[PDB]
Amino acid sequence: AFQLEMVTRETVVIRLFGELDHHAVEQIRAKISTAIFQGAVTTIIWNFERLSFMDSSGVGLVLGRMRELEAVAGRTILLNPSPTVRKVFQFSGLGPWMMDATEEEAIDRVRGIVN
Repeated sequence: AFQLEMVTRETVVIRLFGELDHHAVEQIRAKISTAIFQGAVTTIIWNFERLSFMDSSGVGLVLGRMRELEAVAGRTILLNPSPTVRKVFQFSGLGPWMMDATEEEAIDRVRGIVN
């Protein structure tokens, strides 16, 4: 399961629970790609706290959104991966986007503390 929540007009949090199946991957892709192209989403905070398993389809979902964000000066954070999920990201080359923090901290820090 997943939760999509616009915190600001430009920042969305995507909360994942359990495992993603193809229906969920396609709904996320559809909704979030539209939000980037015909909206103003420029930051995605993926909260993996409750995701128990991630496979190549999940990785591809994340990276396809990274390509969309590249056209709008966007940013991605992979928040709170579990040990197993963290391993999949590291093996896949996505380790550099990982963060262990609260959702509030991640949003405050995404492009550096605002001041």
